[PDB]
Amino acid sequence: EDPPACGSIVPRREWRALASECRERLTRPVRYVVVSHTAGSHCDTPASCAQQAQNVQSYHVRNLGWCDVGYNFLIGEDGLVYEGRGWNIKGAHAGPTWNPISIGISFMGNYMNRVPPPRALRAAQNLLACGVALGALRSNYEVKGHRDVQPTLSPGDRLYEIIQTWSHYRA
Amino acid sequence: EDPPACGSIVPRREWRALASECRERLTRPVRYVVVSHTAGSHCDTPASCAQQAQNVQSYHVRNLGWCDVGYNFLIGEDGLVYEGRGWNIKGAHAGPTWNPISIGISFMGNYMNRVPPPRALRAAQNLLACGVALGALRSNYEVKGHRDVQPTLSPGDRLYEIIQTWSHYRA
Amino acid sequence: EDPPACGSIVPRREWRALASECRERLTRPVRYVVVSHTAGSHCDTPASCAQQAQNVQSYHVRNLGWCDVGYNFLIGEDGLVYEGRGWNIKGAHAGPTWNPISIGISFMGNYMNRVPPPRALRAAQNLLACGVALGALRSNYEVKGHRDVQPTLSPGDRLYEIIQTWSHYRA
Amino acid sequence: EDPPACGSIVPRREWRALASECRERLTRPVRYVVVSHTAGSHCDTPASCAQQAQNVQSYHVRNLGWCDVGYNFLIGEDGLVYEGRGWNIKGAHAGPTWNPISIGISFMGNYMNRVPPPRALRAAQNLLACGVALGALRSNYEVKGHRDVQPTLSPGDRLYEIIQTWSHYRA
Ligand SMILES: CC(=O)N[C@@H]1[C@@H](O)[C@H](O[C@@H]2O[C@H](CO)[C@@H](O[C@@H]3O[C@H](CO)[C@@H](O)[C@H](O)[C@H]3NC(C)=O)[C@H](O)[C@H]2NC(C)=O)[C@@H](CO)O[C@H]1O
Repeated sequence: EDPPACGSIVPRREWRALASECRERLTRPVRYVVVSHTAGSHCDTPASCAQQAQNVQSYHVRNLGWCDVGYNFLIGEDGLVYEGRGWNIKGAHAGPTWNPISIGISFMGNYMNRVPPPRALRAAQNLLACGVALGALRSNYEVKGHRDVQPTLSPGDRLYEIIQTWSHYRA
Repeated sequence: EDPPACGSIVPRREWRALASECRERLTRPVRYVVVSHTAGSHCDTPASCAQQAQNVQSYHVRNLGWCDVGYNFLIGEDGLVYEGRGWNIKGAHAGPTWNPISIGISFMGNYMNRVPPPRALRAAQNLLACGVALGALRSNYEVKGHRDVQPTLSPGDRLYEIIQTWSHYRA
Repeated sequence: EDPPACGSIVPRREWRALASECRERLTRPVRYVVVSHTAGSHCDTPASCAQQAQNVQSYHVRNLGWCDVGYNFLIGEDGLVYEGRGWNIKGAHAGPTWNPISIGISFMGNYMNRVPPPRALRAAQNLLACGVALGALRSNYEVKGHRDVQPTLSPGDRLYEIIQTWSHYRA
Repeated sequence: EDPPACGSIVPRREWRALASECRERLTRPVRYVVVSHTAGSHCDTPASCAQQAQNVQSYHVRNLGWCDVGYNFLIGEDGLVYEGRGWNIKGAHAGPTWNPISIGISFMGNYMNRVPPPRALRAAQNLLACGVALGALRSNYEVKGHRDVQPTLSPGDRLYEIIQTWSHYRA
């Protein structure tokens, strides 16, 4: 297996995820990381956030027909990172141009009129940091916002502002 | 001189901790980690676990007259690591012959008849990987139960038999 | 993909190896590889080398009471590789710290004053490429000399000199 | 349980040992003694031997990151006995199974080709009677050679040849 490490990720089974059915693999090492917000309900507790990860994947699978939840990872306001498709399966979160080359991470909540908690922001930079040590993320990765790659109000005005402060951020 | 990738930790200020007055330092890199429990109330949300961290620091400072919360780090059932004395300052968890040469991390609860949740064990484990990365812990660090070094039930029968299965455990 | 394409290993039965009794397992992909030497005599032909794998095993099972020969794999100077405990079973070749997290491979002979023949060094390097192909070793695994983790002269001055050269050597 | 001032053992401070960090205890009376050699360069003076004792500890502590030199006592060709981990701390000389139930004395030098001088042999035997008088060793203790418990050339051929004759040896 993988003795409980990296960025404290809540595994798929722990948030009661329907089994993935995706097979498109992503080209390690990855250059881009796109940050989006789900624009759904936000939660703060491990209990409420697992239920939300479940709810997001369910909308992507039962309704949109996708092979699994779109994002490679979801960040809850509880400060935990939720495993979506992982570092190896091409996501689906920023269109055909970016899905095969960037890793998508999504903040659960609407951040148009709100900001995620520091802990959520920590879990997120931390998550990327742990990407690098695995080979999934190339040490000198670039971070784009959803707006920057596709006409979307995502990840929200207030969260978008913060994303720009980040070091690895490109234009 | 390696200061990158590693874990997220709720910092002192975020859990509204009274300032530390401790000043004696540990010698890097530390060889031992001693795991304990607080035999106190458990908490399963970021807000409830901050209150709890606070109640532990409180009792150690206001009642036992220590310079700060006794432990170097505490773990919450919410899956987050709470900062205590940190990697560099000598804790006050395991007696006078062990405090000078070890990091003491304590799970917040009474583990005698319950096990902490996977997210807790996961956080505790990343934390240790981090200490190694930062160079605060020897690469071949050794994990010990509180009871292995002091006469006590800490960290509780259940959590005790769990940590015995840890890669770094050495009776 | 690229169908396996590795493995010219003389199996247990081919060298007559007493049945193994060991049951404890390694978890793949393994990260470390420890190179040792038998310090005993060498062999330079198939029945000759097959004779030693049997002696070496006899010494570990009969004289020390172990469940099987210590190494995961032995390297004869006939240029063949001999199945030891293999890729999945915990060896006994480099102490309680490294045995559970490494594959021990030992050159049959004593390389303090001499080197193993090119054939032998190829058999060894090729064996490792194989381990990676099978997912039994981390693509970025590390090669340590026995003396780098245990107090011994193993694997002999000259051979130690050679492995320090290997791509995956990390002292 | 009488005196005496048995054994003229050179204390750690006198050969300038680095502070030990070991804390695991041996339970007295210890039933076994394991004889090894350091397989290295030898010394025939109180001056060079104190130096060799230093080197050996340096290897175990700086290269191998151990809590102290591995043996409980070291015997020099100068006819003296250097304190290692002493009678009460569990050594790191012959593996997980024998370390907790034995005392490991080691002769400084390589004895595959030479026998150690009578005064080294005298130091060793007296060391052992001493352990019995203090009650650290059972009066009926058994002497095993290093190669009899772990795969190794240690204690070297000629010396292995000698300890096999000893009153307290046991197959
Ligand atoms: C994975 C997923 O389904 N995510 C959904 C979120 O993307 C969605 O946020 C809203 O997405 C829509 C686009 O699908 C954004 O709308 C577009 O905005 C542009 C201008 O920026 C406009 O020109 C488009 O016409 C408009 N299209 C639509 C349908 O509105 C919208 O601005 C995003 N709003 C926010 C707050 O992110 C949320 C909305 O609840 O649902 C997710 O499932």
